[PDB]
Amino acid sequence: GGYMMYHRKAMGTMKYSKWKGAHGGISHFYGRTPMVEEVRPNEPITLVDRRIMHYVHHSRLRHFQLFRSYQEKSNSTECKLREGEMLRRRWHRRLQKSFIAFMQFKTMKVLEDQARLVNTYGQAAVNAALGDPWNATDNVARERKSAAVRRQVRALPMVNVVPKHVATMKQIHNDRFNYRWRVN
Amino acid sequence: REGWLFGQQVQLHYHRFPDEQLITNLSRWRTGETVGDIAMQQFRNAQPFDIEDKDPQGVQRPSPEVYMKLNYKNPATISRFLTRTGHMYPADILPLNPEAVVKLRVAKAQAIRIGLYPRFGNPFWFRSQKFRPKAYQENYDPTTYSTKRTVEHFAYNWVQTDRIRRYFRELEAVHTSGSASARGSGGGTTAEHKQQDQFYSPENQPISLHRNNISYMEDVGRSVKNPTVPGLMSTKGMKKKFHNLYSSTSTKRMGFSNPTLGIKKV
Amino acid sequence: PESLLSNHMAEHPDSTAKPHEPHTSSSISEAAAFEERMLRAMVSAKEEDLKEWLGDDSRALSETIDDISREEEEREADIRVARSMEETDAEREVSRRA
Amino acid sequence: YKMPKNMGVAPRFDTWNEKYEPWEHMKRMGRLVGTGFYIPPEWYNHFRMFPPINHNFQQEKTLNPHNASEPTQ
Amino acid sequence: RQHDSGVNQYGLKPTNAYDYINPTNLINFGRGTTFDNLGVRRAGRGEIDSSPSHSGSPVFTQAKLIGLSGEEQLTMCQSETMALRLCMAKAGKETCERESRALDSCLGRVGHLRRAMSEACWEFNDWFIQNVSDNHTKPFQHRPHDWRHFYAQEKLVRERQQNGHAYGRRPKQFSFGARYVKTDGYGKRPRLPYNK
Amino acid sequence: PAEHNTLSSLRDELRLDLTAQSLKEAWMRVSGGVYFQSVDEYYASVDGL
Amino acid sequence: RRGKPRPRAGMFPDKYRRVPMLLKPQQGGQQYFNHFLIRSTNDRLTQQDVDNFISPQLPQMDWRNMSARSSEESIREEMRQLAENDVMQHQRVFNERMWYEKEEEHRMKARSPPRVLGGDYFKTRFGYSLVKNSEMTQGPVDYSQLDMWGEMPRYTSDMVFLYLVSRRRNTYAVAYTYEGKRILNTYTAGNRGLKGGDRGFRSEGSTDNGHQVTSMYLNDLLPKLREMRASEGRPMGRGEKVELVVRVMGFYNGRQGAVRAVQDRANEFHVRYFEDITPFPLNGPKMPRGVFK
Amino acid sequence: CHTAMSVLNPGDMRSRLIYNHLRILAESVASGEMTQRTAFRFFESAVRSPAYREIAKRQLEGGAATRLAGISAAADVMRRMGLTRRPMSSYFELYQRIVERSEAMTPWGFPPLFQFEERLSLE
Amino acid sequence: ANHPNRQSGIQFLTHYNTHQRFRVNKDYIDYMHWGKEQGQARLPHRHQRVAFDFNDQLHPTRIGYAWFASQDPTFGHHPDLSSSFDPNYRVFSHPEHWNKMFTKRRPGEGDIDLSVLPSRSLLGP
RNA sequence: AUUAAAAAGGUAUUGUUGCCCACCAAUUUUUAUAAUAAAAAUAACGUGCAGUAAUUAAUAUAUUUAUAAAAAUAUAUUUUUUUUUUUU
RNA sequence: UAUACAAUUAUCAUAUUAAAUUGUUAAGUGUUGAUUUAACCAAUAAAAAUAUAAAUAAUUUUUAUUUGUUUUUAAACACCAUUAGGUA
Ligand SMILES: [Mg+2]
Ligand SMILES: [Mg+2]
Ligand SMILES: [Mg+2]
Ligand SMILES: [Mg+2]
Ligand SMILES: [Mg+2]
Ligand SMILES: [Mg+2]
Ligand SMILES: [Mg+2]
Ligand SMILES: [Mg+2]
Ligand SMILES: [Mg+2]
Ligand SMILES: [Mg+2]
Ligand SMILES: [Mg+2]
Ligand SMILES: [Mg+2]
Ligand SMILES: [Mg+2]
Ligand SMILES: [Mg+2]
Repeated sequence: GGYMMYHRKAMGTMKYSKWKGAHGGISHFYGRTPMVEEVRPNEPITLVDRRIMHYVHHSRLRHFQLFRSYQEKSNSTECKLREGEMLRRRWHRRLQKSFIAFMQFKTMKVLEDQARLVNTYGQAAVNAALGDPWNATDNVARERKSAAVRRQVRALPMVNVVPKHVATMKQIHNDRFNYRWRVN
Repeated sequence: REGWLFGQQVQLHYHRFPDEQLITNLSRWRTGETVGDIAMQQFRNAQPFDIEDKDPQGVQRPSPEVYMKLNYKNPATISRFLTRTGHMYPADILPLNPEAVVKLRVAKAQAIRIGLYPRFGNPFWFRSQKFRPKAYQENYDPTTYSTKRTVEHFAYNWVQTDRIRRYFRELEAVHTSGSASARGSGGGTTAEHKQQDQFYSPENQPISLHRNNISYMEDVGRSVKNPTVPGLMSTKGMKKKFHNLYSSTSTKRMGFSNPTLGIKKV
Repeated sequence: PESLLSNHMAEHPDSTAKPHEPHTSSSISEAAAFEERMLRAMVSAKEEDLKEWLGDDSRALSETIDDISREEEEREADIRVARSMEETDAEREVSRRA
Repeated sequence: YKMPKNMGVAPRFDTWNEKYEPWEHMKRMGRLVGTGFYIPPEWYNHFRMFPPINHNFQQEKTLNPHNASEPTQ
Repeated sequence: RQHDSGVNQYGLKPTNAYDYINPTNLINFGRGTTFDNLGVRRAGRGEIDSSPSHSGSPVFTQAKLIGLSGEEQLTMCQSETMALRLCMAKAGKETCERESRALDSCLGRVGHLRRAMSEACWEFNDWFIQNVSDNHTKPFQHRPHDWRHFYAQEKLVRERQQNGHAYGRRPKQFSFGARYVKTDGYGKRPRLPYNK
Repeated sequence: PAEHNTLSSLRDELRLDLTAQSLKEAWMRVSGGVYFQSVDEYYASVDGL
Repeated sequence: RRGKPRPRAGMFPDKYRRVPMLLKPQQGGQQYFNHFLIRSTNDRLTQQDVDNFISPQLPQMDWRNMSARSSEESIREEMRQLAENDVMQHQRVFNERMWYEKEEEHRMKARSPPRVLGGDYFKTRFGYSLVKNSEMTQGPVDYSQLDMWGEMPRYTSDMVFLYLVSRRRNTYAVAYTYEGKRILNTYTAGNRGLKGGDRGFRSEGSTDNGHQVTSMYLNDLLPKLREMRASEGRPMGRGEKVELVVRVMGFYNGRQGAVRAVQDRANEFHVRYFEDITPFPLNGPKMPRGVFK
Repeated sequence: CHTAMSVLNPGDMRSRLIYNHLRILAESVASGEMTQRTAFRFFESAVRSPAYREIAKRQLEGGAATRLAGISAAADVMRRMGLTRRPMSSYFELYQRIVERSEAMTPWGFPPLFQFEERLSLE
Repeated sequence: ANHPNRQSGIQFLTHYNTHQRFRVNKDYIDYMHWGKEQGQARLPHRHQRVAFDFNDQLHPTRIGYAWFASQDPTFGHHPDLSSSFDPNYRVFSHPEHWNKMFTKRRPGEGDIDLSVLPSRSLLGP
């Protein structure tokens, strides 16, 4: 029978089944395409893919799509799950702020420590320890140091991990990325 | 009793009173250690950042001009408020003045049915990045819910301290040992030190203190990788058993055994 | 117009059309325009810096990415599953009667 | 039905202050000493003539954060 | 005196009438319990019932905060390891130990960095216990039923719009394409419940 | 803090006055990296002076 | 011991616990210590033979320079100097990053009366108050920041569209001519064997299956492509790549591996555009009912 | 320590009035005649001077006085009362306990429940 | 009262037409976003209070300094004279103004009346 | 030369070898007698295993189904256990 | 046998000052086939997005009006039965 595109049985391969829509070039997906990336010359498409997937996963879009596209759930269970999600979020936010309000204190104590180092060894000395080019006679030394800093600052492409999808038996959640039990 | 922000039972601060740096450091102060002291100056009255959302739900976002273009005919300005898929952000992620939300969902609707915006996807996604506050990991915004960035800067500054410490331990080391190139037999040596300390010991010049040393080094050339022919016993055809392998006794005192460990899948 | 020419040509090749260029107008001299050229090339330079470094050669990068994906695959395979995933229906029914 | 662990020993968050407030001890001790059968402790011998401040009220009884309750703090 | 006012000789000192009928509550709060451990309901650390609480739900994610041992965990050195990996993959004729030296330097520092972060985090656990945590004494805020009153306020509104009638009522879900499959004269969109 | 040069380097010219700061930067230039916690530590290093 | 596993080595008390620390290892050879000491000492003297700030400064003789500092010119100068440094510094200790930015800007800059409008004038201009605060660039605005199709794919009559669809228990790949004609059939994780009567369903839609399938498909895809091109007279004899658009569906494990099997073909296939078409359900017909709801 | 460091603006602590308040309350915390909480709330609620806040606007900006008078008085009281067998110990301990707390995050604020004796306590 | 929708309590000290706060059909309160400055979310807002504390300020008299000429020349703006003070001021409450009940609570959804918050659009001016 | 700690439910009450649920016989007693009346006491026999987050979580309404607890579906819901993107 | 509810906050069935109601959009063919499922069996598969303001407060609507059951499958999903169909 007619299935939607995100349906389980959507694109079937069988003797009866035949795919629907213009399937190439200007296609069935014409204005329905969620992402587009022009591949930068000499860039493997694996970085492209892992960037896309990290994006979708961190913003909880792949969560949503997996969730809704597998089973039906009544508007009550959907509400319960979404608002539960959002309230757990709220709680953990109010935890993060506490942690952060402490870590800014820690960072302060560190900077203070740095001040005490300053008036033990004198300011200029401390600056020397931190990579100040006081030994730079001419610009060529400067350009060596700054060439070093350039070769550091240039960012090698980050390969960001995407948690695998866990296929369980009757699939209570197809959002399952871990083996922990969940409240449905 | 609860503070509003994270529910703290106190009001946050670092210092309060005018005297505390003095009184804490008092012996140093009479001594006169504290004269050029920049630690008792810089941080003396230093207080915590304001970590607060002045807009918990932004009535500020967007600034006024933007509203003009939140209509159906500005695909770009629609796009700066969506995800890269075109969906809206949940309220507690990207908060918007309710006017903007109305105008925006209406806009995307209209634009879609007129063919001026795609049913999925954000066509302006890259162009719009200027308008979003992309936050560099190198700057620090005192207000973030990012717990990573905070600890990153903590790391950074602490390591900036460690650098100093290491610089000045290797310096004084270099001068204690370089004094020997300055004075060979000049002085600093006791007769009793000649008795006790001139013998080999673990602090002086031990042989090696650890198992698996390197003995018998030679210049011989590398061999061909995998010179060894596979054994006659097939490791491939054997199946690995973990849980039931040995016999165990359960320390479970009372109650039914947890159904998630065993008796569940997978 | 130049943004659309690729797809127009790809859909109906037989169709003949020209890339349409706006009528040009110059502010000041060719000097201020050459300075506009320096500005656009400089912005393309800060953006050429910021965009991606991508090392040097492609295949040498792809090898690394695929390697670390593999290592993550086999550090994953060592995680404990849940009891329910692991056991058959046999022992489920056994524990049920029990 | 799961509940936060220590709810058994949970303090009364409105009234747990009352017990400790200076006026209460002033009154109680006041009618204890009045009996003639109790030797007054010395703090009473003192605050007898310097009774504590009137209008300092807790935030528990008055639910106002903006009320500046104490002349001191 | 020699110890706490909330704890007498035989256990927690029983103030409310619940303690006198149920005096198991005085001497046993769990399997992390000791006798000095009464009245301090949280037990030691690394110990059973040592976890601090935030608005009643316990804090079991601490390491995940400072980014030690988490999936989202903070990584110190990336550029190095990538650089070195690139070196290994490119060619075998030239071998660069320069990269491996920059990297092993990086690691050598990383160790002390991590011990520092851990120490600072334990100080955070201490501070959080002193000045924030309620010690599991307040009602959970983190699940929707705890907020029932909030939702009630919304149901009430949709009722007063309906002439103060249908509480908890919602529009009948129609069909995937109810609007275009129905003939003139039948409702093509879901109405307010009172409007039925 | 006031009148405190925050960016000062060792190739900066020596300040004229005697302050813990000026003297410590000076000493860094003269002795190299020799630094002692207190005066009796210096008298320790010179041994009998 | 008995029907139970042996303890790990670290669970036994130390094997040498009864041997004193001076015995492990023995420091023998003490006889030689003194010898080498003398030796080294001797060598030091040898190394001198190869090879081989307390300038009294009187404070009275400086006086001329001090008198130079009593002049109000030099004090005007120290005033200007100290008033320029008195603005609040945000710098604190020396920073590498900011130094680098500073000097990079110095390299970039080395490579490099009319009546004041009063408050009343800006009282009368409503526009100006809105220009000062506006986000909108004033001047000629770049057109590439307007047009809809600026950031979007640009196709060609010769392009091949590769479909990688990752499903939950399955993965498959297909390829299509730009004009929509199907090239090769759909190679599927269950079509290639690789699926049934086997290890389990858990691993059926896994990464490595997607890889097996895609890498099996491309292998069979090249020759048929060269035949379909030989039919219209496009030889593509040598030194050519197929310009490919990879369209990926599904957010399932089998996706990762799939694209990897494209990336190792980079010497044959050239990917211009990577765009994923993944259906999103705003709402629609009911999905099949699961267990709980 | 609490009376010294935990109270913004406890008047001028050298004056014989407030000084006597503190003295009496101290002798009442020793010898167990009062709870610590009760004696603290007694101290901060004690009678000082009419229009107290508005005289406080003529000295303090944010209402935080200087802490020297507090510590000198608090040591004085322990000396004049016979609190310790050896005289110095009073001053030393009162000083030391403050110096250690100086390093703590939000050092001079306290949660009201844990600040003093209550049913549930800290370890 | 443990019944939901009865949580707002019995307050007499409000200005509404019932002493039972939870039968009042005018202002429905918001338990999640309210009560930063007022303490509990039940209690009346700073500007609507009909009962006043000892050490707390009472309402500002609205103006809508010239008239202090006889006073201390330095005396600044009197703390109780305000330019904008509205005893009738609608505070944004989600369950009233943004009501997500008839929806699945997805990001854009819920019905909104804009008559509450003053328009920050540039369209008006 | 391949390690463990910290969050959790009980209709039981020395506590799962714990309790309980309906039909299926006798009898007792009131009545507003619907396949075979209804309701209440009740300690047999025989089915099972419905419930105590309890072997596909429960609860309420709705509709269907039926040896018996009950089960299927449509909605609301926690007297069910939680897992937490402030524009990437 | 007679011999003193509450009226400041009490969850199952006696509602009541309220602004709604109406919108014609989307989606579909290339070709030789193991899709879905823990597992069975029937067997073309794609899809249906836009509205605020405004309506005045109370005093005789209680036989009135009102609280998710709905024509059209020659349109599907979904659900129920099991290849015959029901329902949607
Ligand atoms: Mg059919
Ligand atoms: Mg339960
Ligand atoms: Mg318990
Ligand atoms: Mg416990
Ligand atoms: Mg009868
Ligand atoms: Mg009967
Ligand atoms: Mg059962
Ligand atoms: Mg059941
Ligand atoms: Mg059950
Ligand atoms: Mg039920
Ligand atoms: Mg049955
Ligand atoms: Mg039922
Ligand atoms: Mg059910
Ligand atoms: Mg009734």
